[PDB]
Amino acid sequence: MNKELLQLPLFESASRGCLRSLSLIIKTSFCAPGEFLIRQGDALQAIYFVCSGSMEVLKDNTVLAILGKGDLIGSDSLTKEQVIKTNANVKALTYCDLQYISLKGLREVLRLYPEYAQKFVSEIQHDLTYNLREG
Repeated sequence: MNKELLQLPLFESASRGCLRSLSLIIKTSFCAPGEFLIRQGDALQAIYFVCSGSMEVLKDNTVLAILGKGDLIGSDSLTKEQVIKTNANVKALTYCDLQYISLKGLREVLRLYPEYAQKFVSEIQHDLTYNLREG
């Protein structure tokens, strides 16, 4: 009993073959305490998942987003696939490990898996923790 990998049901619910697909384009992102991950207007191409630690986006003198372990970063509507840029600033409060991948990378691999893939864009909401919108 513990934090299962199904944080991303797309692959965890796929044959290791898909995970091998994602792995073909798997990306790893890490943040440190007070570490700045994004700066207002940054380009959003990948989505990240936090497994442990603490992070938040700072804007308007206040944290525009407050998330912790298991949280998710990125806007929803992965089916609309559009240009999105974080208008706020991202700063990891406490050392946290984050896993991310290029939306193009995940969809290609999943492309190999059309049923689970087409479902991925819609299945994401099952994990969507924090929706980051542009501007």
